[PDB]
Amino acid sequence: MIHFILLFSRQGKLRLQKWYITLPDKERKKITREIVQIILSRGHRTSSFVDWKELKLVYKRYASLYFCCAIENQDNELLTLEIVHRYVELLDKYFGNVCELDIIFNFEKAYFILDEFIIGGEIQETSKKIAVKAIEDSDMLQ
Amino acid sequence: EMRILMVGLDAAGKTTILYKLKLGEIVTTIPTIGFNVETVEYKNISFTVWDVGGLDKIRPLWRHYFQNTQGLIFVVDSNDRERVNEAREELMRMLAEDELRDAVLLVFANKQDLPNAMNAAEITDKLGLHSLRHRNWYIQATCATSGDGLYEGLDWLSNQLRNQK
Amino acid sequence: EIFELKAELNSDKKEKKKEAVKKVIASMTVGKDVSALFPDVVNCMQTDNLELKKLVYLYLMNYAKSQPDMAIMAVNTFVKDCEDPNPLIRALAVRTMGCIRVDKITEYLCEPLRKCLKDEDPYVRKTAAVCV
Amino acid sequence: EIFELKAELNSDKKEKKKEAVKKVIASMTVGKDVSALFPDVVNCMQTDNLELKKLVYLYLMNYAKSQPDMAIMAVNTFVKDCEDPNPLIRALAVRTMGCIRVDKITEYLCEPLRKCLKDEDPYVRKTAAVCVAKLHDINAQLVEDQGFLDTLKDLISDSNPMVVANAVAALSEIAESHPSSNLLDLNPQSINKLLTALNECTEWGQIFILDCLANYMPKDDREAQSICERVTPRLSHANSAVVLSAVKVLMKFMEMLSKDLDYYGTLLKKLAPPLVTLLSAEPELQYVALRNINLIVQKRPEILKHEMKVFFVKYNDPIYVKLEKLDIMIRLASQANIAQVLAELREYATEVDVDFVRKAVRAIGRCAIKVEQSAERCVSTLLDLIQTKVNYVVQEAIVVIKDIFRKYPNKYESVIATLCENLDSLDEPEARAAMIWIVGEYAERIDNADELLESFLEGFHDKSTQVQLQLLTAIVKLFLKKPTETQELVQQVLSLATQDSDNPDLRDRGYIYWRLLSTDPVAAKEVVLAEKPLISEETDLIEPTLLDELICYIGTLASVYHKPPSAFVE
Amino acid sequence: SASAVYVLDLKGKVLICRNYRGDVDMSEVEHFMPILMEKEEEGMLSPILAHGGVRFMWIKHNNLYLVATSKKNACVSLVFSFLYKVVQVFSEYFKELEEESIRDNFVIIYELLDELMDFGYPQTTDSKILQEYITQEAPRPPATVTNAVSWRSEGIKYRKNEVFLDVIEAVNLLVSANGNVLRSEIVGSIKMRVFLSGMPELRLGLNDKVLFDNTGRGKSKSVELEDVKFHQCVRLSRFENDRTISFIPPDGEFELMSYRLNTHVKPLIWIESVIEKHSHSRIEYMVKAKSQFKRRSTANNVEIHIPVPNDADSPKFKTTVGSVKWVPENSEIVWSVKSFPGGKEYLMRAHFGLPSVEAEDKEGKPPISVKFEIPYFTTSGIQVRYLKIIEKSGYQALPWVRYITQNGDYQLRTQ
Amino acid sequence: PIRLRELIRTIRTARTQAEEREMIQKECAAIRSSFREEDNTYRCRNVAKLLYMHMLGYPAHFGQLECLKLIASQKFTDKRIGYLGAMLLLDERQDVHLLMTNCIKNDLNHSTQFVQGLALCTLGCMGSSEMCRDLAGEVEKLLKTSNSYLRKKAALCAVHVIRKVPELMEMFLPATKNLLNEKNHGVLHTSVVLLTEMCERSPDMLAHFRKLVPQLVRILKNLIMSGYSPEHDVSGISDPFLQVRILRLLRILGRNDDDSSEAMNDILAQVATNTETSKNVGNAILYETVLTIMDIKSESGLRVLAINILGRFLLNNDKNIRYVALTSLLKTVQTDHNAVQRHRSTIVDCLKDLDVSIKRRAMELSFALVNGNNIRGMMKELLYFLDSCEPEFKADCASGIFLAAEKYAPSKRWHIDTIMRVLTTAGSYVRDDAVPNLIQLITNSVEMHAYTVQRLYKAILGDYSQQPLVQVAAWCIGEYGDLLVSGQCEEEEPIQVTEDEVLDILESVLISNMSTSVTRGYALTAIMKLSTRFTCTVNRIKKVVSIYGSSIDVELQQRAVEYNALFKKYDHMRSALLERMPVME
Ligand SMILES: Nc1nc2c(ncn2[C@@H]2O[C@H](COP(=O)(O)OP(=O)(O)OP(=O)(O)O)[C@@H](O)[C@H]2O)c(=O)[nH]1
Ligand SMILES: [Mg+2]
Repeated sequence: MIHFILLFSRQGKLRLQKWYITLPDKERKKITREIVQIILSRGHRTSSFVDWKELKLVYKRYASLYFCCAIENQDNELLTLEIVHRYVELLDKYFGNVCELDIIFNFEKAYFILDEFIIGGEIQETSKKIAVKAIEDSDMLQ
Repeated sequence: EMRILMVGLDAAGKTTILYKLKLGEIVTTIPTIGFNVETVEYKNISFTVWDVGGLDKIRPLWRHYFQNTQGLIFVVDSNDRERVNEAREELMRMLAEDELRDAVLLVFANKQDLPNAMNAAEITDKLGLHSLRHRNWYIQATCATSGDGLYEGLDWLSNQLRNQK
Repeated sequence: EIFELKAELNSDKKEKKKEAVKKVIASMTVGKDVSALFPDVVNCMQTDNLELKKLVYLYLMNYAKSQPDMAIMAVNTFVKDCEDPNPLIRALAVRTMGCIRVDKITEYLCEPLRKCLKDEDPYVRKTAAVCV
Repeated sequence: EIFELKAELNSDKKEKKKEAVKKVIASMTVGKDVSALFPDVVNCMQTDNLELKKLVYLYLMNYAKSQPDMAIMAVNTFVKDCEDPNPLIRALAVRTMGCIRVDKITEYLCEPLRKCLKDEDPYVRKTAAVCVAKLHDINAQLVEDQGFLDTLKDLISDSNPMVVANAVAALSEIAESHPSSNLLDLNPQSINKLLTALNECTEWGQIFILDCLANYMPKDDREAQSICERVTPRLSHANSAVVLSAVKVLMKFMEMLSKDLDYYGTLLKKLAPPLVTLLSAEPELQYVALRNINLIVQKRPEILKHEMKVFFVKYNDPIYVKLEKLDIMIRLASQANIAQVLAELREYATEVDVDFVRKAVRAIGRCAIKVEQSAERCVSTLLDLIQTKVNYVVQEAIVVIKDIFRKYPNKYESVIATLCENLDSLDEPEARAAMIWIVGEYAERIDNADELLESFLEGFHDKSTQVQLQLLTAIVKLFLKKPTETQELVQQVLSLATQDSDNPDLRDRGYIYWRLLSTDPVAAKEVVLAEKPLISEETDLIEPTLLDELICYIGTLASVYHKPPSAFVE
Repeated sequence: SASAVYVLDLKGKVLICRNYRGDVDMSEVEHFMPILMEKEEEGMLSPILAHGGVRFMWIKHNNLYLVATSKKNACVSLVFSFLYKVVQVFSEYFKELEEESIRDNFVIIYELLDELMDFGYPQTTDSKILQEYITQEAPRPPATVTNAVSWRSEGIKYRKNEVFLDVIEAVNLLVSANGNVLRSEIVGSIKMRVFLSGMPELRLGLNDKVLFDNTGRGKSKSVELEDVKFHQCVRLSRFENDRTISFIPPDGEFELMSYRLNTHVKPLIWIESVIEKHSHSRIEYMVKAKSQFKRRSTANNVEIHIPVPNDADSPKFKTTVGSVKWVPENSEIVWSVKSFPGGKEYLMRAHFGLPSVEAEDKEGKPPISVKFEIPYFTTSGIQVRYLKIIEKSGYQALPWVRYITQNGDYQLRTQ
Repeated sequence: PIRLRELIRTIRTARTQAEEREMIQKECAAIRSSFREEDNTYRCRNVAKLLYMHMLGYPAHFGQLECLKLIASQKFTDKRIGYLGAMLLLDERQDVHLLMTNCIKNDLNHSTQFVQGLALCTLGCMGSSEMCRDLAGEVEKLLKTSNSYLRKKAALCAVHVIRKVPELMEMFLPATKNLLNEKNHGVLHTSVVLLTEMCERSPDMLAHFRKLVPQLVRILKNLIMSGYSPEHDVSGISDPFLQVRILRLLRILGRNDDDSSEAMNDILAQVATNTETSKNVGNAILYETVLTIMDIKSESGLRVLAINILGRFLLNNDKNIRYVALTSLLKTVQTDHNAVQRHRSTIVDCLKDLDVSIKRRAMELSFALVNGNNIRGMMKELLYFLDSCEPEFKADCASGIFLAAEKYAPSKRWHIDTIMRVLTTAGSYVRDDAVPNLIQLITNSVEMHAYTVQRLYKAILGDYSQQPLVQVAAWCIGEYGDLLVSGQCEEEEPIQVTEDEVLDILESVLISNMSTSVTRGYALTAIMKLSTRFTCTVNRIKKVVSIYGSSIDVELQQRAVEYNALFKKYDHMRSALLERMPVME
């Protein structure tokens, strides 16, 4: 079970937060600032795995913008990386050569790709075509 | 993602099987004087196809795609035993370059519907493809109006492109 | 310097080759010798962009005489682009074919001109009339 | 890329090598590794340009350690440039030679430094005086071998007191670096020469020549008064740093004055308005100023015992000033200023800074401890702050009212009738156990003391050691106060403590309480109900042997930290 | 006693760096901003940070951290006052002090940092004398650099000879929420603009209480100078002797004396207000503003700030005299009265809204601070008596003065 | 009323946060005065700018009324941004989120599957358990339909309402029956996640769901033998997401069954061979395969191949796969304890890795690797590793050495030797909870306290800043000083136990502020203990108690008073109650 989804820049600026566990905003800032401090203070041959507070945390560096999640520590761990890679391909297919400013200016569309890809922490569409087709159909409703 | 050519002698059906690969049609095609280019999204890999015709005046015009060239497909004409020797000498002129070495060979045994054609093995003997050092080559029996053998060449080409799962 | 521009040109992204050919026609605008970049912008011509191909036709017009031997790599693309649903790109290719003054090229340029004479839209017909 | 810059450097045009070395120091500005371009900018150093050679000296300073072997190619150029008509380039080369810390270089750097000591212009003399301390930082015994100490004493014996003041700064540094072998204390005649040097040298020099006075102690009443009469006008200076060192030497020298003479009270009354005025400085100096005020009001509390209105915090003040003004108000809380201080602290729990409010409640508690007169007004104010029912405010006020009850348990028996309802869902174990002590200690005017502990005995086995042990003591005290009601309660807390708990001191006190209850429970009326003495509180006055050492350090890092200097230096 | 003077950006990389002794390594500046965030988020934000045995003395500019590092027991107020003097000199040089001044005017600033300090020792930190041999547009250093009088170089000449005196009042005030004065002190500061010729000497005449007690004229109107802190240029031994302000003036703009006294006169502008803090609805500021001073002076451009709730909405202001701009960026109002005469009362009635849902945290209650400015008026009644120009040439300069009443931190606490 | 992206550019043109908060509060007051006019046109971009403020973390609590109003709107984009604001600004503890019930309920009955998609989306992401009890009758109704866009959302919304109300899962048992042949793999993925959740919750559901094992065996065989799909496909596998979920449902089912575990035998034997260890995805497939093998009661011949797989996973230079192999052998500790023990040199070799996680997992794997035979040689390198650790590893290692020594100690002498070596080399890094455990085991020892407390006194003479060390040592001195100071009532020939520095070391702990005051509680307890254990030097500790009667701590003042009354008044009761404390378990 994915407890949260975090997207933070290299400088530490929060670009996307998501909470699949309802913890309050002071706890949100505490946990978010802690995770931002942890991942930015770790090297480049460290497996992209952190055991942080009963969570086998799954992050990944794709660019200066860093991505972060944490699956429940009883599941497979590499599939969370495949989830993040699939969502990268979702942003690339709906946005088109997805820039940082595409994530900056059009963040709500990335939130909606996340909504039509994962609710509750789990994958709701495994097709890389049906999900982007459905969000382009919902955009076609406008 | 990777680029590719479709060269060979003229009237060998290479643009016919090209527009068979792009749309699934056999459209009316002139003997090609300039070039053609399309893109085929196949096995999630955009096969960017660069046809260069086989007219005599445009055979010396082959080096101006050979800058930044990754692959190769040489479409043979099986039914012409008279012109397959000059197509062989043309292939040996193209393959005698210090710049064309990443370009793997992919032989298309074409026009395989008439009884006068060679199989997918006699063409290799007439070419001597076993004597190809640094050439991942593969012959494949292709036909235009049926489209058979084209996707097998695309499959082997895609196996040459990716080195992943 | 021009190898960087040819490397931008020999890529596969539309926005890279687009800025590449805009830098080409900007060098041609002040009159820089961009004649050496002929046979590679020949390859970056058959595009679905209509704004891009006008720049390419401008280059081919300004360098038809400059490369009389390398210009044979466009006739198939002209007879393809004279077979398009858009009459703007058809009449554009027709008025490109007429201004290219190379006698090695204009032998194969009779029949698609004859077809565009017999087109339905008066735009490409009055273009092909001047191209005659 | 750097070969192009070295080719610009290896040319012969001034404008090419000038842009080359500007690109070098611009790469050094952002910190690019331009250490590889050392031995070729060494060649492009001896120029007639004066703007260019400062950049080169900057490079040599920033890369002296970087090329310890290639740096030998500059000594001839330094001894040439110390022989110039321009004193700016001479003193520039001298202050370059001092900051270059390479022991392979500084052997040949003694005699041109000695010559620039004996120069005519005071600019290069006061530069070379500091360069003597620079070399003594590099090699002390080479300076001792060359005898630069006597020349440093001869620039004390110089005119134009800037050279003298840099000599005093260098001597303070070198004698600090000494083991005090041949200590350089002065006769009072040279000290009066420094007093004549005081009204003339720079405001920075007026600090360092007051720093030599931290190493000298006068021997007479008239000598000390005679030098302090001209130390005294330094307190009316705009810079707080001259004023702070003058305060330091006056605190050092007021232990020589006769208190029965009227000059000592003259020193006392003329010192306090400068100390009040230094609070109007810019606030990073005010932090060290408040730490030094704390150092002074512990040494002499009679100085600021009438100035309370100025130590009130303001809204623009940062945390490191607002927390220290509270401590000064603690150190100056007296009998007559009780109302302003308590109403001021009452308006300090109304803030959003949590630690400031906690420190304010602790300040009200230390006020109730320090004076016995306004302990009751502290109790009333703290109960009205409990009436706010802010969680950390209550979590501090319970402990503070507890510590009021520990010192003064006497007439506070109707106060606990309100404290029974004090948001019993309190969470912090330092104040949960504090409330347990308040209940069990005062378990004769609290009638429902048994049933409230039923909440405290439910989740018993995982709270703390402190909270469980305070429960274990307070229930025994309650049961000794009432044997009828809590008969089951003391037995069940002994069963929870002795048998199932493995908390070792909790186990030991449980078996002790059980063996006491089984051996003679009536004897607990004398054993655990023994008359507690007056609790000797934690008086935070610094030791006067250490405080007099910290009189000798005012304005230092030890003055801030309220530590001995060797406790933190390395 | 700092070994390396540093200036960082707001992120923590080196804008400019200048080592002196090698006691602090150059790589240890990289720990500063992590230690800054580490101590800052726990309330341990101090001007002195530490990394093992290396200290970090710092003051803060708008975009710049003047980091001053030391390892041994540095003289601390030495370091901080030199940081302030570096700020003042660079503000004299670069009137805006930003990263564009550091990363582009880097030719002169390294020379400035080399000249102002050697081995961690400030030697010559005056701006005007440093102008005369450190330029960005070099000869020998002036003798005024080496002189005992190191604030006024000889050779200065003007056509006219004018001495401008600026007596600037600053009323410090902290009135509690009950309506009584907790502290009414006045920090006065005289700033002078002197345009004279050569090496003059100036003796300032003031209506001091202590000096008139030394004279015997202590029954008329005078000022009770509780404390004065002078410039370096004032000969302080003579002032200790007989209250004599004897100084060779510096050239141009300079602050002569910064005096401080306590004043039991009523405050200038009294602010009474009631706040009807209703739950989740609105707020009301029935604020009145009366002036207790005389009916002849008029307070220019006052800005009476009342701190407001942070999430207020639909602002309303039923005013009588003066405009309001609601400033929610600072979460306040600015009740601006341009011409505010003495002896008059101007009412203002504010009305806001308030969201129906509460916030997670509290907001705090900042006091009321106003921004009055009164010309031709001194609340202390301090008056300059004379100013004798002394010159070997001998002439008539023009000692001009104006009286200005401003505020310092004019605070009045809120409910 | 500026645009959202206009506020984005406004905040990105801010450098300083002291100015960026000013730029926040400007447009925030603009939004606030806009919400006083009840405007329903710009409310989309006003709430969007407010959510952009919440995303960077600015006060946006007030703009939840207008989020509910956007959900209570009628246009599609307004409802879209309203449900976005409901998922971002509202949670369980918001206290105002209970008004979404009627609006999501009418939007679960909305005609469009996308508006019902949003009503399922917000309820699945943050639907409270009170909202689960109010909406789960309509969640199953959108599972009683068959719209493949809606069934995938309704299945994971059912997972959510089980997650918040686990006593409401009985009404989805009749709703989940025999939808397990749906061709849409997204719906099939959410259904397999739902079955994995239902099998995780109740054993009563296992018997209904271990019957449909061969159905999903056929599904997984169809997905493994699927050579290629255009969608669902990363690295040549047709939907490996659903493959891992089916293997996980195979992992939790048959874990104590034999019939279903052999019903899944051959597909596991296939996917152990029809995976590919080249990219990340096939290594994930094969690791979930080996987890499914090691968690069911499989054939041990499968486990031979699976331990061959994990021995390959140790060999892979990818730190991903090294983490996976350490987690692998950390999972199969008790299952196949023998064949993991021959990976021991590799497990110890992974301790010298340059990652915190790999050192942590190899440390815990060496901890779980301890048996009754490897206790001698492994603990030497483990304590060498603790000596070569980092201060974050020292608590976990100091606990794990103690936990693996309390189980498999070959000699109680050497047990306490390893414990004392850890207490020296860790000091103030071990947890205080292990201190009564050490106390309990050394009082479970009965024959060696001379060798214990003499070595205790030999170590603690040098140090007292190691706080749990003296937490042990004060109770050790107070209980076994009679074995420490032995036969020394008066002055004899000099033995190193001296009964005057034995008290002075505790007194020096007392005077020193390096004392957590339960140091002082233990120490005064030891002082009162050693008045009967020692008759050698008495009436000097009574001086310490009498001068200690005015100390500043509360309990220590109580302790000094309650001691001093016994030491001055009831000396006949002191030796009566100073028996050793009895041994518990
Ligand atoms: N019977 C038969 N004829 C074929 C087949 N494929 C190609 N041809 C003939 O070969 C001719 C080749 O057409 P193109 O594709 O235009 O020739 P090309 O190989 O591209 O040669 P250029 O256009 O000059 O480059 C076609 O017109 C057909 O008549 C085939 O499969 N069967
Ligand atoms: Mg063709």
